[PDB]
Amino acid sequence: SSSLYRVLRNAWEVGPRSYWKQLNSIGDTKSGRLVGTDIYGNKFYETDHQDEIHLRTRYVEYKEKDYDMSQVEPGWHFWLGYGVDTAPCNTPKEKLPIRAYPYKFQPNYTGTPGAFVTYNTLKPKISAWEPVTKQR
Amino acid sequence: KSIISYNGNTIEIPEEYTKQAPNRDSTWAPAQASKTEIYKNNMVRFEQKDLSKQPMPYAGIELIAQQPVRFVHGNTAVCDGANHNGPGAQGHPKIFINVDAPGSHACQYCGTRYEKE
Amino acid sequence: PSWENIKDIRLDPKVHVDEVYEPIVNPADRYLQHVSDLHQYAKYIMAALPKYIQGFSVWKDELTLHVAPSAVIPVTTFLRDNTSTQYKSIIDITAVDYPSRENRFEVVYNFLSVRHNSRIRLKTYATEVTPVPSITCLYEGANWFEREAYDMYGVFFEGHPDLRRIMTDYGFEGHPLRKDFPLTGYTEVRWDEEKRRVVYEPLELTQAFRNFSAGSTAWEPVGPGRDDRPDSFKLPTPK
Amino acid sequence: LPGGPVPVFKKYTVGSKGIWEKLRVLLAIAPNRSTGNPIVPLYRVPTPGSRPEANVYQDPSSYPTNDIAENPYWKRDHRRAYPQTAFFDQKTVTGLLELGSEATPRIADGEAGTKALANIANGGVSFTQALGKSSKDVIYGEVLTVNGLPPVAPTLAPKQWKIIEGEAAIYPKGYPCRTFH
Amino acid sequence: GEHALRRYPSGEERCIACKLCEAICPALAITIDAEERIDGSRRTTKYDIDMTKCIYCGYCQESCPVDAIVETPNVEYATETREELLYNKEKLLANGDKWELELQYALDADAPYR
Amino acid sequence: PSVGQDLPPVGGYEPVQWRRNLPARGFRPLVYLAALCGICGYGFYRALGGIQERRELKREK
Amino acid sequence: IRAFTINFGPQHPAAHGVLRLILELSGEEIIRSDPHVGLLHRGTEKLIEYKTYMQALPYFDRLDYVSMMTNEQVFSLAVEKLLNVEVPLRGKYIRTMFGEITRVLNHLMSVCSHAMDVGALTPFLWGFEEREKLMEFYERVSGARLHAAYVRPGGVSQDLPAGLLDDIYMWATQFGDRLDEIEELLTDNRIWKLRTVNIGTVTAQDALNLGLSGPMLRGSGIPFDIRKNAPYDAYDKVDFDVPVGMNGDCYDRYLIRMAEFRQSLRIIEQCCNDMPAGAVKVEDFKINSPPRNLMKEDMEALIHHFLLYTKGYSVPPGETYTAIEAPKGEMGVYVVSDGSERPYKCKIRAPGFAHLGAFDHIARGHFLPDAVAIIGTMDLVFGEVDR
Amino acid sequence: AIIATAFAETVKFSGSKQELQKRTLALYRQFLRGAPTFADLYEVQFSIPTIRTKIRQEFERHRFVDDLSIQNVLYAKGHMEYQECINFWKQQAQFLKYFPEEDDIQGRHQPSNFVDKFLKNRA
Amino acid sequence: NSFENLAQDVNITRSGKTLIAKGTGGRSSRTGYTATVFGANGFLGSYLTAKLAKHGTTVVVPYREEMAKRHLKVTGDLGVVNFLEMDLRNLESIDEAVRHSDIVVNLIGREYETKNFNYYDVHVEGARRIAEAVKKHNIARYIHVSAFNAEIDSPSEFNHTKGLGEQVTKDIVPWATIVRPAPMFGREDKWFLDRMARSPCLVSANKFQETSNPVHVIDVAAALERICFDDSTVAQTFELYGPQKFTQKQIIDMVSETLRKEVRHIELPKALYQAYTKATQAIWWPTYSPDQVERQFLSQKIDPSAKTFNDLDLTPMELPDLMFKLIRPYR
Ligand SMILES: NC(=O)C1=CN([C@@H]2O[C@H](COP(=O)(O)OP(=O)(O)OC[C@H]3O[C@@H](n4cnc5c(N)ncnc54)[C@H](OP(=O)(O)O)[C@@H]3O)[C@@H](O)[C@H]2O)C=CC1
Ligand code: SF4
Ligand code: SF4
Ligand SMILES: [Zn+2]
Repeated sequence: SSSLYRVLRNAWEVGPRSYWKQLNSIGDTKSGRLVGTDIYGNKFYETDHQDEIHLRTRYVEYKEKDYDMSQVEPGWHFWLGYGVDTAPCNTPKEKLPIRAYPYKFQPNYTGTPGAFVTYNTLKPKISAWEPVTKQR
Repeated sequence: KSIISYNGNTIEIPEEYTKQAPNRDSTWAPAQASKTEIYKNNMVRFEQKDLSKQPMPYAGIELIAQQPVRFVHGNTAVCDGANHNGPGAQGHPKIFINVDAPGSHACQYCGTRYEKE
Repeated sequence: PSWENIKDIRLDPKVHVDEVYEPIVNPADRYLQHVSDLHQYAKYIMAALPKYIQGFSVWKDELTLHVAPSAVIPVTTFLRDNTSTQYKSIIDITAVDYPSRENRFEVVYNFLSVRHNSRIRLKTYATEVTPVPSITCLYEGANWFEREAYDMYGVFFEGHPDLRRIMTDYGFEGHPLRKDFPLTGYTEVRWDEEKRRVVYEPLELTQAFRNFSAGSTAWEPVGPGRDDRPDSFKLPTPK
Repeated sequence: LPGGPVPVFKKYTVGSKGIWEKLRVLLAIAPNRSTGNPIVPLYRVPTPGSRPEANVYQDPSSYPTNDIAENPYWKRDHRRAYPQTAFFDQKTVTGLLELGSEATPRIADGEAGTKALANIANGGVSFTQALGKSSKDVIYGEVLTVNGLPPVAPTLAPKQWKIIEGEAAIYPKGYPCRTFH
Repeated sequence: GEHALRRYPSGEERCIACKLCEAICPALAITIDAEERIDGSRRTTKYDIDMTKCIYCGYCQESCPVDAIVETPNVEYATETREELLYNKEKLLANGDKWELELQYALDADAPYR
Repeated sequence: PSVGQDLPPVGGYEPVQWRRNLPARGFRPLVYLAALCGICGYGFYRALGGIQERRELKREK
Repeated sequence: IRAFTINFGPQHPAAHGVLRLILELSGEEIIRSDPHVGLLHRGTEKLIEYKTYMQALPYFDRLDYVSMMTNEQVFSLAVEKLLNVEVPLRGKYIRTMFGEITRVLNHLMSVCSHAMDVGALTPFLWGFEEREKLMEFYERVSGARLHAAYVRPGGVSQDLPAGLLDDIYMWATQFGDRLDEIEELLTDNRIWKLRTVNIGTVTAQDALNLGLSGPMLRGSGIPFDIRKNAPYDAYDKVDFDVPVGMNGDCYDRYLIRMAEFRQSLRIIEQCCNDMPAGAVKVEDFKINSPPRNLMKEDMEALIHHFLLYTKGYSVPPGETYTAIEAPKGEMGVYVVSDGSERPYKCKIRAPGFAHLGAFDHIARGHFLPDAVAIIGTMDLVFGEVDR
Repeated sequence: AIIATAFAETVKFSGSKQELQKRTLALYRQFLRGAPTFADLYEVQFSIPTIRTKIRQEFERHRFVDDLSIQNVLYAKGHMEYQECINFWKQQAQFLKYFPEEDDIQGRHQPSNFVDKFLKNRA
Repeated sequence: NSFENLAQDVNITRSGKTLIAKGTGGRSSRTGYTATVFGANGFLGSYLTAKLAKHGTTVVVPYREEMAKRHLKVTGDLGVVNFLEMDLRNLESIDEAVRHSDIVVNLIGREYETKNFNYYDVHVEGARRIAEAVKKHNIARYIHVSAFNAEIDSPSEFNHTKGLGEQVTKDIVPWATIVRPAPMFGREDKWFLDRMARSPCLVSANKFQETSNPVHVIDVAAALERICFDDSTVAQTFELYGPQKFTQKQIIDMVSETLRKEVRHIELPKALYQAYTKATQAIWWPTYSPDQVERQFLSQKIDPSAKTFNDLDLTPMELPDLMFKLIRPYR
């Protein structure tokens, strides 16, 4: 629910410094258990507590003040929108897609000068002719 | 690095971005259009913009060349590329490869080269 | 006795058959007894009004009637007024062109006998020049429908108040559902800055439109197909 | 009455506690009302990305369809067995009148029966001429019914109507809508 | 939501230009040119989605035999220019690099029901 | 064949509630009227006696 | 000489629609009206002649964008009647109960949006919430939300998840409370009953002459419904009462919509108990795709998988008019097959088209706030009417 | 929808060329009478006799059609455009379709000879 | 949709770059000219790059503020208009903004001093700073604009510095093409009609008799674009004057006869006039300038040795023909 008792007891469980951060971050008091963190660095949680509405269970605590969505890792981003039971820290490595190259994680850079730019991948259709004269 | 911007003026990007790939500098298609052509085409909408946060998507021709060439006991090989963990139908469809000629033979979907031995 | 003690459904025995035995059937048999019924009605209609019916046809219990252009109103009265034949209700009308033939457009009507739970379809024909009359004298909602298929084709409805275009640009010229008329049309829209208004400039695309019906087999790969004609109403052989 | 009010412990809803439940039973319009929240460890668990039922799932199929040995395709074909669009001229109905029917033909002399066919197939007679030519039994057999009645506009499956009225109705009286079925 | 091109294990582009994705994108958002590369196998030269008109039919996913383009369930990619919205091959391979985890997770629940 | 797809329970589900769940709550309307007149008349008994009290206070001033 | 005639809405008069609508007011009384529709008119019919039936299917969930699934259904029905194929049993029930949860969605949007247009704010949120619960149920079956790439002209796109058929029952038990709850402040409701008691009377024979259908024609008193008159999709095999109104008012047209929730929930009760097993698509691989399990294994499945996605499936020539009972009304479709794989022509009969066409026969004499209660119970979503 | 709008007429097909001519003459009088209303309503930049010299030359475009019934469809289209302009139904953006040539003098190098066509390969 | 922009199709530019205008000239087409317009958010610049992007020349737009830059996107297709930020101060941004520009113009002129820019800053110094890089990059068809009455002489520090900027443009990259337009009038002009549309005071000196011939702004923009592309414009001073010389009393009476209102008149002399305009500089929204005082005693000094509209086959319109349109919504 949203009663005074619940917000009071969860604030008393978490701790007032993290509470004072969280109230400036979200409007709610939420007490999870650190299921896992991000390669970008984003602490996630999951709520046991019985007085929760549907799909209020799992949530992010970000890192940056200038947060948004799509700053999360994909294999987490599934679980944040509740795709899986098993968060990727607890999945077997058989379900890990094996890759032959390192990973970089560009989140999004819209408006930032790191924005994506487009171009046609291929050259022009018809190549010209280079001028090669012939002294007769 | 410094390439002519159709006027004698040179544009100067670092050698980390005169690249087809982080894995390969050279082109691999007849109409590949190397980046030296591309910045030569439209640097107009590339100024005041970052050079780092574009894709550079780790091109495949280097990654396929260092996979071990497998061996087949009999004559006709089979390729799927399918995992044995994933509960479904993935990979490329079940085509077969004759390996008789001297040299390996890439499965024309997955690019894995097989050899008769 | 409380919501903590409610059972789940996700663990239980469910029904589990090894292999369902679904019989095969052509989905036309269920029509057939009615379809052979319907013909007896349809022939009756031609015997009823032989001045105005060029023909009837039916294909999988959709009864289709064949009316000359100057012939619409005397049929539609009879389709409305008879106790045995009361359709009472326009459903949709539109046109279909066939520019291969001389009379270009053909105008199709749909009705719905809500008493007797039946449908009927009425086809006439009209060249773009010549009209078809309006059934807005009887059917009241049809004046809206006739307002529609005017603009899409140019096919008229003589005897009709409020005949004017609808569901297109007001200053539009031509007709959209016409096989000579191109897909993107002629004029596109952009906001000119200097006139402080939008202007209608002729068409320029970024990407040219690409149909893919150029890859097409000439003969329609569907076969001839059997009939469902009633044994009463096909021609008896001699001897 | 088979779908009437059921009490709220079979409704799959977040419910209440137990002194507040004892409160809200005294304070509600009906006690058997769900607050709308589904139960969290029941509704949408396990997530559809991780379903153990989804691990083994080959194909749904039926026995005359998946039978490899017995059927060919052309027996179970359906696209090339469509009915033909039966078209009827004005003229072929005159053929149906005088030449007769495959049920009851009116034509002997199969050589000259073609000649009697063909002028009508070329337009020797007219339809109203055939109507005057058609006998009373002809008209009452193959145009009208056997009582000489016009055929009712025929329907696919006629659905007779009940009117449910009493306590099984979805509204009692006073409310204007009835619930026929 | 938005698109990506998968890759093989040991990293190969997985898209052949069967052009089915060009053939049945009912808004014609797909545009492909493709050439035989150095080794002789077919690969795509330019693969391009017009994401102005990607209508989220998802038919383009169901049209790949080799399962190269998929539907990444990201929706949070809102751009500020139309120029940013023309996904060429490089952006889609970058998305296939990025979302590779979740696309494995999704096909581990959908590849039966495909 | 058919395996792994979802099916109903072999026992089936419970029957749901689809009727008008409308209890005619409260009291008889005459009880509301009689309680109204009771609350009124008790208020008038408190009012007019206090008014006459105030009038005697006015005399005293 | 004429009234000081107004433009009703450029942008946001009636929610979910661009209702440009000429009114001639003489006492705040409409002597005549003239709605100009065309503001959404994308010209979709000119497009659908250039695409294959395979591709032509998500034109139609764009049409009537509050009840996508009946449009999907009616085009699949027109093509299955045209192709002479038969969807299997499992397919019939799954299409049936999706076409009824879409009915629940449609009336849940329409009644609450009409209550907001009148001014009742609370169902306008209490209903859209349960609509979000149903967005979830579109989401597990098919693609994203609000535009389902679903029922194919061969039948069904694909099977359910492993547990939707369970989960929807957990929803269906509590929809009854959440429906009677919004019923409790609009049905008796002397404000609503005042505003809607005889407003816009629609007599019987004039309802037929205006070509109207669905809840409006059934509100006028005529017992007509395609689910029971000309049945299909095991609506025969599922017991289902139908409500029929008494007056020609908007109040019957309200009360019938309230009733159809109670009816379409009983649909789900008789569907989730008796969902059979069997093939969810059509049996053959010649009008829809083979499953992706065996096309990587069989040579025959590839060529079907390729031709259905380059050419598509070939249709016998002919023409059909299949009309079914959308929750707006009788929605029809008239397709004319070339015999090619593009439809040579395809008209829609959007249901609200004649509803808009029958406006100023009903709206004469009434008031201008009374000219709003008439709007959203003939349900002009305007995705339908022009196209 | 028993009743029409203000100026809309039941469409009816004149049997003679003269009756068509009578209707067209009355129609041009209707345009010419309503022309000062248009410059007020559509708020146009320019003057009323420019409207009038367009309305004249548009009928000059179709003075030389032989057929009765092709002039009949032509008259019906003209009456509908009258019906649009007499109300607010067209807007001034759509109203200014009829003057492309007036609002902007064309621009430099309007191609006239073969050469100006050729140097931009006929535009 | 035709190229009424160009003379031809194929154009090599002066610097030797090949430009082929493919397609048929509309919005979707491409012409090939990479253009750069400094200060394009200004009132001349919007009408300028509107016609410049109407035929699909790629317009590089340097901006200063992020809000006013937005309403110039609509006149270009994808890749046609582009944006990049810069200050007049930072030379690297000037250097960057003109790297691939075929052609380039600078309508930078500010009628008042800020607390960070004077006339000597933004007319003679910054123009030097930018056309230096133009000389560094061999950019073809450089166009500079100065105002009318652009002298070397004192009495308007604005006009004192405009001719200084002219001499600097003649000095470095010396073939630069200089244009001096007349006073300008358009829909919401800067200080010439909208100031005359509404005014609680309407006070200025001279007893309203300074003389000029104002030009409609779209005629200036069409004139500029017809300059932009041909030959026979290089290193030539351009007087661009309207068809007939006016006086301020004539102008204001022509305004007020269509307004049918009493436009106020105060016309007080210079002494009390100056000190009121002195105090307006501390206010962030722009007010009438204390150096706009001086130009009221000045008039249109036309150079006879320049090239008119009729050089490039154009006839601009007359202000009496336009007076009903432009101050119509104040009726
Ligand atoms: N009738 C007239 O007004 C006359 C004017 N001219 C000249 O024509 C040109 C354009 O005319 P007009 O539209 O009226 O004037 P503008 O409004 O265009 O003048 C300001 C423009 O130049 C920019 N500008 C000024 N200073 C700077 C600076 N330090 N940094 C960046 N940008 C600056 C402005 O930037 P921002 O967009 O951020 O505001 C704005 O774009 C001007 O140069 C003017 O001097 C010549 C003859 C007649
Ligand atoms: S989902 Fe996207 S890629 Fe697929 S057909 Fe639609 S627009 Fe094309
Ligand atoms: S993603 Fe699939 S449809 Fe698209 S080009 Fe690759 S194989 Fe073809
Ligand atoms: Zn392979």
